[PDB]
Amino acid sequence: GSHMATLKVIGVGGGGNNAVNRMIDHGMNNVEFIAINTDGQALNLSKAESKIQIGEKLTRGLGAGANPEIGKKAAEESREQIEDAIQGADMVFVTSGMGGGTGTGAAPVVAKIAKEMGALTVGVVTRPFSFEGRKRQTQAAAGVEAMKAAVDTLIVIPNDRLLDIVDKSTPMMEAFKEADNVLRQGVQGISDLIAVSGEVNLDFADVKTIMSNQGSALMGIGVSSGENRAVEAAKKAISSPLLETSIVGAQGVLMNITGGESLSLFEAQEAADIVQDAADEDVNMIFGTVINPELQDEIVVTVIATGF
Ligand SMILES: Nc1nc2c(ncn2[C@@H]2O[C@H](COP(=O)(O)OP(=O)(O)O)[C@@H](O)[C@H]2O)c(=O)[nH]1
Ligand SMILES: [K+]
Repeated sequence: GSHMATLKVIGVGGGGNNAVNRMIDHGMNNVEFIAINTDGQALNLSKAESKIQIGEKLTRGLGAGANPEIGKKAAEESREQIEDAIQGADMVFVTSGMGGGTGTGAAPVVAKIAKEMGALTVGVVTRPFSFEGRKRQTQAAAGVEAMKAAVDTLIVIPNDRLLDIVDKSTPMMEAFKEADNVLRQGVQGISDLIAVSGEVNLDFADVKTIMSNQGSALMGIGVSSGENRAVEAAKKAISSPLLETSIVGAQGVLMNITGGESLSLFEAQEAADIVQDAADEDVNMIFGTVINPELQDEIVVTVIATGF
């Protein structure tokens, strides 16, 4: 029979659950969301179908007060509830803001549980703005390292990079949605990859081969049309200004190209060469293609890059 991969997204702490709420608002089908927090007031406002309040004995329903040991102990003491919410997932994305008490301490525990439950486990986490100061940055760094030890693959977004994509008036929430896009489009690209049978078919086992026990990762999508569409879509897929880990140095890549019946062999090679050239390495590519005739002149390039 056919395989039906279960994808879950888990928000851990305030920033993580913020990202979950905004992704739910944007709309996202066939993904299950789990909200995990110490802060009962925030959790009450979560849109997630599955909510886990952790650490109530430790915090009396408050946040962790910037103490990552409390976040860690809260998650460990709710291990069974976390296991029960995860059970059945083939893939888990853990999103969290590093530098506070709950995200920094609980997110690596959640990631460890997911991996021990058999899920392919991806972290997507932020580092604090420099204006939040050195102690927050240093706590966040310890969280990042703990995440790296617990996940299969880790995507880090330094919040300082948001200062590169705003003008003096861009609302903070609009900036936050740009960071959200990294996780949302990564999840959606995998979901679409699994849902469709491709002319050159990639599936969840190929995702596992590229992401399992790899470390840093890049996940990107590019869309373009018209002249030079394949090159432009490929460049967009690999060129986010928000990432700590760029494409440079990638040694493994999963690339899927979707287009209409006009999709040419020549432009598929162009797109693949863009990614190889940018990595500046001998890349082990897993290459796929999907013909969607509903598409007209549009091409979509999806990239997952690892092996750094
Ligand atoms: N990009 C982004 N960063 C956030 C958001 N919320 C919080 N942060 C960042 O995440 C860090 C931890 O905040 P938070 O998740 O509320 O802390 P915790 O719940 O106590 O673990 C902060 O220091 C900020 O750098 C958000 O919605 N988007
Ligand atoms: K497929």
